[PDB]
Amino acid sequence: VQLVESGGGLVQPGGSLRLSCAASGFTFSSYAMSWVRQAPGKGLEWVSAIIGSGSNTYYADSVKGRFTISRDNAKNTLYLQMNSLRAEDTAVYYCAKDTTPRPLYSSGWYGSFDYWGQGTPVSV
Amino acid sequence: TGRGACKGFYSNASSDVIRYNINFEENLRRGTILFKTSYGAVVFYCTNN
Amino acid sequence: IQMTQSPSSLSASVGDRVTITCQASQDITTYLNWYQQKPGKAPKLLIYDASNLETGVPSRFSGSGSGTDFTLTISSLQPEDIATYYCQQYDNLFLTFGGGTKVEIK
Ligand SMILES: *[C@@H]1O[C@H](CO)[C@@H](O[C@@H]2O[C@H](CO)[C@@H](O[C@@H]3O[C@H](CO)[C@@H](O)[C@H](O)[C@@H]3O)[C@H](O)[C@H]2NC(C)=O)[C@H](O)[C@H]1NC(C)=O
Ligand SMILES: *[C@@H]1O[C@H](CO)[C@@H](O)[C@H](O)[C@H]1NC(C)=O
Ligand SMILES: *[C@@H]1O[C@H](CO)[C@@H](O)[C@H](O)[C@H]1NC(C)=O
Repeated sequence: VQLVESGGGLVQPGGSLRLSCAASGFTFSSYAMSWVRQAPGKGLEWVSAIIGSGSNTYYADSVKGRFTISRDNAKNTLYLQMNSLRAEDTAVYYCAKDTTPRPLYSSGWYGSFDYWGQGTPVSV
Repeated sequence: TGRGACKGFYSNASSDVIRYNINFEENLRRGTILFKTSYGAVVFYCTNN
Repeated sequence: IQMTQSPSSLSASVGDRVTITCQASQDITTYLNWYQQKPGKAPKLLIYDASNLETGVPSRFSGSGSGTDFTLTISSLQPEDIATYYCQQYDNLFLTFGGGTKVEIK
């Protein structure tokens, strides 16, 4: 169980960036996953989530149509794509991970998480 | 991590089996063995009483 | 589905039986959990499904609740407790992180 990311720092407003996350040391295929960000001095706003297979992909409405999240289970990675960035996205990303082992051929309730990344600061 | 000084070739890889070599006809009648779990502590011991 | 959390902030001596509550504006009925967030570091689940704690948590933490009202308390405070307690329900896939509560030493 080890979670790291890639592609942090600073981005110009309204740009584009290929944010990344990688995971290792656990049964990846059977667990769901999510994006959450800790903007300075406020809450852990929920960016997105992906169910184990990858067919079901969800967003909030500050997140809908602006970003593209994707899983690649064969090399154990979590891609993320930025479009139409605002100043309010200045935060730090932990790619979080679900505790419930759903089969690869199923889909359903995510929501309980046990491990997070290291925290990638992104400002824009 | 915690292993004595490895002599010869060695690696930091995550092993899967730990082995203990014991003397000729020797027996651990005189001690216990301690494990750790993600859900508590476990210990192995043997007695007739 | 929106959360409220109290007390928003608090400073207490090291050893007090601190108590914290969450609200969900709907009858969640069990689906709520709490986390410990170290400022400047990573969070960590404390208790889930209201009443039942994760295997890597001492029984010094506890909490319960059913309906809209929920709680998460500690039997005693310890010097490593300078962090932020968060809660979050999983009744709706559109989820809502909680209002957040902070604890300080005195
Ligand atoms: C094997 O690797 C694990 C990580 O996969 C190492 O885990 C670390 O184990 C120690 C106890 O041996 C933990 O306890 C203490 O935690 C505080 C946390 O602030 C730390 O400051 C102390 O120095 C002490 O380590 C520790 O939480 C845990 N994690 C880390 C990141 O150190 C483990 O030490 C490795 N070694 C062995 C011999 O198993
Ligand atoms: C194991 O890791 C430690 C890290 O400090 C390093 O000193 C040592 O050379 C490493 N050995 C191998 C075989 O990778
Ligand atoms: C147990 O074994 C010891 C020798 O190891 C023996 O002396 C003793 O009588 C045995 N029985 C009990 C009940 O201790």
